[PDB]
Amino acid sequence: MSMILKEIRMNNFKSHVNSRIKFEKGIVAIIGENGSGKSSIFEAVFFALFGAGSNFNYDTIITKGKKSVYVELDFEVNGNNYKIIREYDSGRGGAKLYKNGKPYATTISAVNKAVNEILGVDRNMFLNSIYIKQGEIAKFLSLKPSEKLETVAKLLGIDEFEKCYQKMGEIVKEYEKRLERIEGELNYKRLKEMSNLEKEKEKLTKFVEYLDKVRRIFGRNGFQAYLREKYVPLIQKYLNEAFSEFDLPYSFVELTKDFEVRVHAPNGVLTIDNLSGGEQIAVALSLRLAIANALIGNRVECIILDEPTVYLDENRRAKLAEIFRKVKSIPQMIIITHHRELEDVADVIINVKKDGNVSKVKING
Amino acid sequence: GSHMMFVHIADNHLGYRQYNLDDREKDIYDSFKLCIKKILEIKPDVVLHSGDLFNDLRPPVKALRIAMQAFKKLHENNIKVYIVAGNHEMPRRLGEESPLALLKDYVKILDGKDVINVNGEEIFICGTYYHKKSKREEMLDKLKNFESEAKNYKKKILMLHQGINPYIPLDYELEHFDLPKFSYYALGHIHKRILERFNDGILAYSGSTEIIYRNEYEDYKKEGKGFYLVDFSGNDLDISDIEKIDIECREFVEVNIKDKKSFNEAVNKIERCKNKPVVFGKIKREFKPWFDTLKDKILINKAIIVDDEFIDMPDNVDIESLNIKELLVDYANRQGIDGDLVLSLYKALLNNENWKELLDEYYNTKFRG
Ligand SMILES: Nc1ncnc2c1ncn2[C@@H]1O[C@H](COP(=O)(O)OP(=O)(O)OP(O)(O)=S)[C@@H](O)[C@H]1O
Ligand SMILES: [Mg+2]
Repeated sequence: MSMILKEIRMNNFKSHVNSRIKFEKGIVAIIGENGSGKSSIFEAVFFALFGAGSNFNYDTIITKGKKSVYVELDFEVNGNNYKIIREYDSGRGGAKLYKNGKPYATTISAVNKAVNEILGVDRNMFLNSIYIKQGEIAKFLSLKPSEKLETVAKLLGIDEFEKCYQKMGEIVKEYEKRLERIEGELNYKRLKEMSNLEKEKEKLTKFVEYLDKVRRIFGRNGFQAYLREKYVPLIQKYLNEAFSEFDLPYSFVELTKDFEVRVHAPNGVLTIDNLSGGEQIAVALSLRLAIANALIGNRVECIILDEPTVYLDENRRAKLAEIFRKVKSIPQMIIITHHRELEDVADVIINVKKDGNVSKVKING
Repeated sequence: GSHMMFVHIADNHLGYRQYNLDDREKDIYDSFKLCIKKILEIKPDVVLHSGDLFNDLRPPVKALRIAMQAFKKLHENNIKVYIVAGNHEMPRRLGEESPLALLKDYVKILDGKDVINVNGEEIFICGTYYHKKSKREEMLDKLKNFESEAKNYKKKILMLHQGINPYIPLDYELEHFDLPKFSYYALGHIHKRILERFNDGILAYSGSTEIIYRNEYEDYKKEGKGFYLVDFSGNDLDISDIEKIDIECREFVEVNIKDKKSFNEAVNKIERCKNKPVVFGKIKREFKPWFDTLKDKILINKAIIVDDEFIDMPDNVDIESLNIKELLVDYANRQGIDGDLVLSLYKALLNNENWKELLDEYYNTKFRG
């Protein structure tokens, strides 16, 4: 799932009446006063791909004067090079999807079920790992521990296994009718040793057994639970490997079985409850980047973070800038702050000014 | 007759206030004021500043002052001073000026060519500011003119603030071969001292001017932080005519307090210490109250209180890239099943292949139930 955003074009999109923006890789960094137009650039990226499902309010994203809304985005995903488009004219729109030049689906519903498999995560698994909205840097840790294992089970590759589970539950269906078949033929069936169909009856039965005992190697209480466990320690490594660069007064950070965060202070353990605004955001950031590293070459995507430096003080901001720079397991991190630090460390430095209600993008470097 | 000596200095980081500590701020200003003094006491003919005089791009009034004063003297006692702006001093929204601008009649800010006369003999200087690696190319250009414009003169000096390949192995924006033949390379950005032959001439990193990261201490005792005094009298130079001036820094002390034998070795350092040191590293939990005892012989304790439970290396390198395929197989065996199969059953189930086959196969083929 190696994903990357090349450029994007948008029309009548909130404050972005009209503008195109080039996405160079590395330390991408949108910047601007309040309301300049920063998040919209990635509200739009997110529209293009997954278009607001329900017949929601389209008076939301359309520039408050206008009538239409056009967005088209360019992104290299898993090597290839795509382009999605979505629009809307008073009441009705549809979505076209080009693949190098050759379109793979051309309908609201077509391009839909197409964009899910060409990325591998639904609309919400998207906001849980690729696009981290303003306000939601800590969201993950705020989850119910089932909800946590649910979203991590997908980001790790464990979901696929649950497929293989319920697959092997259907596959044990065939080699059991087959077995019933033979049982029915062998109906009316010492110095009495076992016949050929009796020998097959047996083999076929010790087969089913083998088959199930493989189903269960795919089970929740099975290999899914080994993989997970063989995964935490590793995530932890990276968590603490980065959390430390913040110079907070704490031994290390335990990462539990069920992805709970436990902050070892000198006399006691503190939970993301006791931590402080700024402190939460640190562990939050450190964990996200942490799992990124953990699957270093298992899946190498890009990331959008919106105001990662929220609540963070003058010391911490810069520590984090130093962390981001140091970060390697992600090719495209575009970051959206209004803060000085992250600027002065940036490959790119995409500037957003807003001329009376209308926003203008002046790409830099 | 014929006598020309310059002082090469770098990375002062004025204004840095480590661990939010009023003291460490003063430490950085002090170790600089000292240098300016010593340098003022050597009235060298020229001072080469390789960059990062300040810490931020909007350094505090006081740091700005402490500099403008020191540089005032420098040029009041007729000393010529050259400086390239480092990463911390290159303005990012032009229209705003680097802090170096506040020293403009005390110093020359290099991003070009220039020649200085000492003893009628003519020497050549070029340098330029910190360039990200991004714009690393337009740089080679710069060093080309530099090379060309410089062929003409016998003695040449290069000033740059970048990091270079063999010297910082990690993050660098230029490589060894990536630069032309000069006589001395006054470099900035590496904090540990560096001095060694290169392309018929001496290359140098004056290093920082205090301990800006805890890891520079061990590196500090071996080589000592300060500046380079360079005697460019004779027609050539070796490591021999490059004298190094030293300077004392706030002391750091690594304690790893595990047992009674240790808690003491730790005492054997703190008091065995010039001034109040910064202590860092580990300290098992049961010794913490008996350390706070020394909270007055100590400047600051950035050491980690380890839980009594854990008793192993956590900073120990254990490169794990869990090979899903490997693991799955290794696992399935532990249980009793043909891993080499259940794995193949796996790739197959996903690519939506024909499983019946794989099973129908194995079934007859290898399955001896
Ligand atoms: N439907 C719309 N039609 C016209 N303008 C809009 C519309 N929706 C939002 N805007 C304007 O776009 C600006 C906000 O764009 P955003 O990307 O959300 O803000 P921002 O540049 O990230 O500013 P922040 O988040 O406070 S630092 C606001 O001034 C809104 O007034
Ligand atoms: Mg915003």
